[PDB]
Amino acid sequence: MKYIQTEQQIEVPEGVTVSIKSRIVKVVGPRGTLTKNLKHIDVTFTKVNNQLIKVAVHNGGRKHVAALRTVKSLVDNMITGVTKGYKYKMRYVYAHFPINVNIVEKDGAKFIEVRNFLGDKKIRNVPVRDGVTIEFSTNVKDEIVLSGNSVEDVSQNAADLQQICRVRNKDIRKFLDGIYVSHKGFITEDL
Amino acid sequence: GIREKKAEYFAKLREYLEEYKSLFVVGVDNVSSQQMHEVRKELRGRAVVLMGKNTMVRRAIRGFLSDLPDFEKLLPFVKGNVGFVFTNEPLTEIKNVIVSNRVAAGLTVVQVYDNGQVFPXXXXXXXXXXXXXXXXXXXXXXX
RNA sequence: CAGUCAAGCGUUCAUAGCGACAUUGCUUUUUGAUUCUUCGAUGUCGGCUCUUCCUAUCAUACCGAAGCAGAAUUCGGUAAGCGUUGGAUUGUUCACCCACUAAUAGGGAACGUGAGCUGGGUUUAGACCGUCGUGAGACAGGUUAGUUUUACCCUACUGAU
RNA sequence: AACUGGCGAUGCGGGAUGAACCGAACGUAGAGUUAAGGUGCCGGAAUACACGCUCAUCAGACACCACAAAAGGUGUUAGUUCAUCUAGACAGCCGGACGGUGGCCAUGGAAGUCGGAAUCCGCUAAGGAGUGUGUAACAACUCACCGGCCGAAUGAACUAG
RNA sequence: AAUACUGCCAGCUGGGACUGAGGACUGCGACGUAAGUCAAGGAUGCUGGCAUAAUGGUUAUAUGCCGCCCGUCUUGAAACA
Repeated sequence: MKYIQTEQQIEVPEGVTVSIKSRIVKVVGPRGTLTKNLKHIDVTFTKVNNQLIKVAVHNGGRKHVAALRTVKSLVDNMITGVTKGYKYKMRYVYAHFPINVNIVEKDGAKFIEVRNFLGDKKIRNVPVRDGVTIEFSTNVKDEIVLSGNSVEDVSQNAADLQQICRVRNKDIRKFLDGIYVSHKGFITEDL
Repeated sequence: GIREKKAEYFAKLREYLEEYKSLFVVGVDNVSSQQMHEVRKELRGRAVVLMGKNTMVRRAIRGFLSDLPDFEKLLPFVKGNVGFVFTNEPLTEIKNVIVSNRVAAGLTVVQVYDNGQVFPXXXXXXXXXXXXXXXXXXXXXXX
C-alpha cells in the first residue's frame, strides 16, 4: 500500500571503502574488492559518514519491500565475502564401491576424478569454480573444503556439485549415496 | 482477537505489580516444562514463576506503567529470557530460587560497613576535630 | 473423454493404488430432430494406390513420484524428433486367427483419394429354389450371370528455354 | 400459438462482414448543423486532459456480434468480522522443565512416557499421575510453563477487484 | 469587502462564409420643423487585363475514393440455382 519512504540502513565498518558511482558501487574490503551493477534498483544510495549507507526509494511498494528487505541480506552477504569470505566443507557417500575422489588437473581447470562410482567404468570429473578455493579436507574421509566470497560462489558450487551425484536407475529412495554437504564456514574462520 | 487475552492475561499480569512490589528477573530460556511442571509440585511454599513472550508482551510491558510505574522495568529485561514473578520478599530472595532447581533445560547510610564495625555515618566522616583534636587529649592527660 | 467430491476399499492407510453417492465440462472420428443446396443430376461400396494433417503419444529421447532390494513395477512431466510387420478364412468395411517387432497410438483431408485403378458384393432385363399372393405379382429369403468415355483448354504443378 | 416492429415492397449514415440489428428513410441543388457512430496508423477527428486496477511462460481490446464451467490459486488489490492485540506476545534466538510418584499399577518390563486403571497434594518464574522421545524400565533428552531480547503484530472467518 | 453562480441589456468593438433571389411606382416604415434622409415589400458604387480556345466542353491519358454478369424462382441468388 505504498509505504511512503523505503530504505535499507546498513552500518559500514572501517576496513572497507566503497564508491557509489550514482548507483554503481566500488566495494573494497580487507580481503579484497567487490562491485555490483545496482542500476536495477533505482534508489538514492546514502553514505552518512563511513558507518552507514541507506538506499532510498521515495514511496516504495509491497513486493518492492519483499525484495527490498533482502537487498540488505545480500548486501551483508557481500560484506562477509569482501571482508571475511565463506568456507564450506562437503561430503561424499558410497557404501560398497570405494569412489576415488581427486582434483585431477586439466590445465588448472581442476577436475575431480570420481572413480568406482557404484561400479561404473565411467568416470566423473568435476572442474573447480574458481574464486571459491578448495582444499581436501584432510584427516576426514568423504569431506572437502571450499572457500569463496559469495554464498553462491560456494553454495552454487555446492549446489551443482551437489547435482553431480544425482543418482538414478535404482530404487533410490532406498539406494542412498553421493556428494552431500557437511559444513559451511569462513575463509578467515572465526570471521 | 489477542488483545482481550492481553486484557485478561494482563488483567491478572498487569494486576499484581503493586500487589507484589519486588523484582526477580529469571533467566529461563528453552524451558524444560517437564521439570518446570514438577517445580509446581514443589511450589507449595511461596510463589510461582509467571513468564511472557516479552516482545508480544512488549506493548504490554509498555502497558506496565500503571501501578508503580517502576513495573515497566521488564522491557529493560526483554532480551535475555525473561518474564514475571509475584511475591512480597523484597530484593533477592526468589531469583536465587527459580533459576537453580528443576529449571528450564531509595535507601540512605546510617551504617557504614567497614570490617564488621558499627558506624553512625558520622564517625569515619567526622569533622576531623572530634578525634584529630583528641590526639592531644591523653597527651594533655599524659602531661 | 475430462474433471469436482468422497462413503469407503486398499493389513493398517481415503488418496501407493483405488473408489459409494453426487457434481462440472469436452468431442465429433455415433446415433436421434433438421430440410437451407441438388430432381434443365457435383461418378454413392469395398479394396488398391499415394500424400499430408492433428493429438487426446504405441515405441523411441529426457525427467519426476509409489504400498518402486536387484530384477521386475505403477503414476506423472517434457514430449508428434523418428518409427510403429507378414500370411489362413471372409467382396468385404468389419471380424477372427497364425506368426514378428523397440512398438505393432488414435482420428482429419466433400465420411482425402474411379478425365487414378479394379469392380468381388451391391442393383435392369435372363435363370433356379424356399416362403406369400387367385392373379397380375411380392419376398433387407437364398442362389446364377449379366456393356467403367474424354485434357490438344484454364488453373495447379514440373522440367525447359 | 396471442402483442409490437422490419424485410418482402426500401435506399442512405454505425456494427471489418452481415434481409429483418443502431441512426435516419428517398425531388434537383447549394450555404450553415448533427444523429448512429466514433478521434494511436490505415483513420476523418485529440498518443486531449483527470482518478484508479492490472503485467497476463495462455492479459485485454465488448449491443448487434460471432461464447466456458464446477472446482480452485499465501497471485494481486482493498476492505469486513471475531479472538490474542504494544500489557511485547509474535517472529527469531538464549535453559530446565518436578519432590511426594514407578499414583493404583495391569508389573518378567512400564521409572512420566507397552498396557489397564483413577488423574492427586503441592511446587514455582517452571514441572504434566507426567509432553513425547529415549523406553529391559529407563536414565536422560524433551515439550507445555516459566525465565533473556524486539517494538508489533498474532490467530480465525472472510469479502470481492 | 471580494468571488462562484445564474439571468438581463431592445450595452460596445474583430473575423469568416453565403446571397442580391426581385425589378417604373405604390406599401410598410422610421429619421429630420420642414426640406430632406433612411438600411422601409431582396444590390448598389470604384479597377485592371484578355478580347482569345482566354474561359469552358470534349476525347484520350493519368491521378484519390467506391464499384459480385444478366434473366429468373423463392421468404432467401453474385451464388455450388
